[PDB]
Amino acid sequence: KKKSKTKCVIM
Amino acid sequence: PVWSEPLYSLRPEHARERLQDDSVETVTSIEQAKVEEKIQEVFSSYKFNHLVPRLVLQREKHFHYLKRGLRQLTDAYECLDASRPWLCYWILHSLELLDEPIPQIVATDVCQFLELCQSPDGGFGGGPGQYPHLAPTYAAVNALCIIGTEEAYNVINREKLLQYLYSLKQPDGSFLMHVGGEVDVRSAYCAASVASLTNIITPDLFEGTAEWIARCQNWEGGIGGVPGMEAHGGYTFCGLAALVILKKERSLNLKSLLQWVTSRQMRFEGGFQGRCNKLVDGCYSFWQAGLLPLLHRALHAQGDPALSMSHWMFHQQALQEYILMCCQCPAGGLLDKPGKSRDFYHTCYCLSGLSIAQHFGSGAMLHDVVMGVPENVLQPTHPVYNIGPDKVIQATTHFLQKPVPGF
Amino acid sequence: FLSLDSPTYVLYRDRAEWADIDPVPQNDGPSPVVQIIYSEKFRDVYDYFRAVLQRDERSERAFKLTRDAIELNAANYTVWHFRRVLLRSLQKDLQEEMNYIIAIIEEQPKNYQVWHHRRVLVEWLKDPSQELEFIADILNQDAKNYHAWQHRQWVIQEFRLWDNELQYVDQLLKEDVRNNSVWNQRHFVISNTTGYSDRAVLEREVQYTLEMIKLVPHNESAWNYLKGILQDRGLSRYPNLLNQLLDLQPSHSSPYLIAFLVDIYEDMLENQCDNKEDILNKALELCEILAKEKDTIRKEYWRYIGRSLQSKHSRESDIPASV
Ligand SMILES: CC(C)=CCC/C(C)=C/CC/C(C)=C/CONC(=O)CP(=O)(O)O
Ligand SMILES: [Zn+2]
Repeated sequence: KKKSKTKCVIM
Repeated sequence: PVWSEPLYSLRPEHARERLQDDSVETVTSIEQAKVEEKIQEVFSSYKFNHLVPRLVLQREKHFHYLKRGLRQLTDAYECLDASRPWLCYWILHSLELLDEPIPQIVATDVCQFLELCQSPDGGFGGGPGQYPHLAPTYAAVNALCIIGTEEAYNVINREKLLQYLYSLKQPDGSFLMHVGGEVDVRSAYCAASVASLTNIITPDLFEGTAEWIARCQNWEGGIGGVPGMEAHGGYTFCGLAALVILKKERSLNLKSLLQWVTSRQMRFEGGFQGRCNKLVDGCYSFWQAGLLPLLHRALHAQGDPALSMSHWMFHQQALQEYILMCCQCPAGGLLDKPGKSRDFYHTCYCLSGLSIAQHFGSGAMLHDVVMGVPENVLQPTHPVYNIGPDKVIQATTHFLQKPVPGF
Repeated sequence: FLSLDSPTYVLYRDRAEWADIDPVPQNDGPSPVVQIIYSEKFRDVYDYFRAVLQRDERSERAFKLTRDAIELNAANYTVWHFRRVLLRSLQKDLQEEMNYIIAIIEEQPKNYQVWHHRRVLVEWLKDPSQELEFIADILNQDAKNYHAWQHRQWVIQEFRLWDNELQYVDQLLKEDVRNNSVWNQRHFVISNTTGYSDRAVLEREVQYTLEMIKLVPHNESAWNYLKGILQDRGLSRYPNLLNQLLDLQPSHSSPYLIAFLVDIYEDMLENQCDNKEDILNKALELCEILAKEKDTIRKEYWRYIGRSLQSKHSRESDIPASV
């Protein structure tokens, strides 16, 4: 599954 | 009184905290209004259902979610294949906050796994065979410290770790996140965190770092990723925490920093936003609210006589209400806001933020505020490292027994 | 060649041209923790990536494999590093690579690795000609994309492309006057061009900001900007500001206006103004209105401010204990 556009990113 | 609502978010006056768009609609106000409407439904659910509100932290459910995740994850986590030590840290810390023991079978397996993530040249990568990077290095060190066994501590190759930090250090005081990588305030914090815990800080390692971090504070009072950028809670926490470790908090205009972070708490939602005019999010329960304990400690060291003796400079009750009512997934795990799905990252930070909000501590003075049932109380967390204060003390004591690499 | 999403996509272990290489399984150890149950496609590409990385095979096939590894997890910084090794080693056309990164950023714009990769390409090519327009397109989809604004500041500063930015800022403030990223950019442009010391500039900025405040009195960004550009010189340095804010109290009040008044009073008291006491009481009255009615979420902060102002500005503050 690809990273959700609705999620946070810290790195 | 009988008509008196003990929950701040449910009081009648609270409806006055809704957004006033001055009849000028823009993407920002439209988005903010959508969130407020969804949050209002949550607040009003008890009233519309004719039930008395009971704020319960679903510990059993969170534990099951965490316990399993520490062992195996679905492909929903493929996107975090380069952040496995973070998954270890997020899960172990959540368990620590919930006061769940870490079995030695588990502790030893985490140690071995983190050893495999450790680079021959120092630092930890996102997984076995991946190049070392400061973010997973920070997470790996924190995870090993939460375990706190001689085995856990022994995993860290201190000489190589220090060499690694030096290879990333820039002339302007900043650090790269990894070889050939980007530079932003996260690196200063990741480097200071691991270097202080393991006692590898040489006289010049952080030369110019405090000054570089200070240049990141902008006109808003907060701290941006790099000089010139918008103030953000993630970067502000990194900046302040790194400065606290370096004992250079004074390089910042602490007054405008305090005014900025306090303004980040949403009047209606109760939780914190990451930057001005953006949306509330449960992970900022830590990145933003965690600044208050840091500011309190800094201002107090300056002999500030106006500092409260029982509360942080934010609405502790409203933050707890936001987290408990809006950020828990029924199946276990925590989240950003209603409408979003759970993930270990938000589980770690919503809980960290809840703990901060429940516990005030300024030396001998101690005062808790536990909203909802008393079982909701979590273990305290250190505002600089975001691991148990006992784990911090234990780790530093142990590493101070060793000599700074090279002497 | 063969896209990761192509209906005819084939796993690497089933590709003839890869038959000579033995895939390298991930070394998770005897009893894994945080073990991800990868999909077939993911594990397959990564097992082959591990093989080429380990051998340090700098080939065209390895180059193409990184594109797939990136598509599967664009956050894998190790893959991005190896890809840059291959770009140099294989002497790959960097403009073609620019086309590639622009497509990748379009699909995953909140990623750290993609923007850093684009930055490296621009540095290598020493060409910023496509930057402002590219970034503007990303900002057209998310006007607050942090990485995008950060890359934009870097391009503008490194290549001295200041000429049309204030104009760009004005356009976005028109679209959404509440966009804090744009107010930050406004400050960025002015600080690095004319500066705020130039009285004609500062004046213009304040006129503009007060005008925006009148139009949307509850937009916190305008308020933060007004305070941000005046606070360093000292709010008390501008005697007309106070009078003018008090004039907005009727039809343009907000906890923001009230808070600013406290900031003005605070600085006045700091720079020993006339009627020390009259000012202090006005300030405490406002701190209380804020903590108890107008801005309760910040009650702990307002109580502290009231306490600080009291601690150092009361008529008794400089009076010895014996008196
Ligand atoms: C120790 C570390 C790694 C700290 C970093 C913590 C955070 C939260 C960093 C955020 C970085 C950032 C600003 C990313 C941009 O994308 N994120 C958003 O837009 C989220 P929001 O809308 O809340 O600003
Ligand atoms: Zn979040």
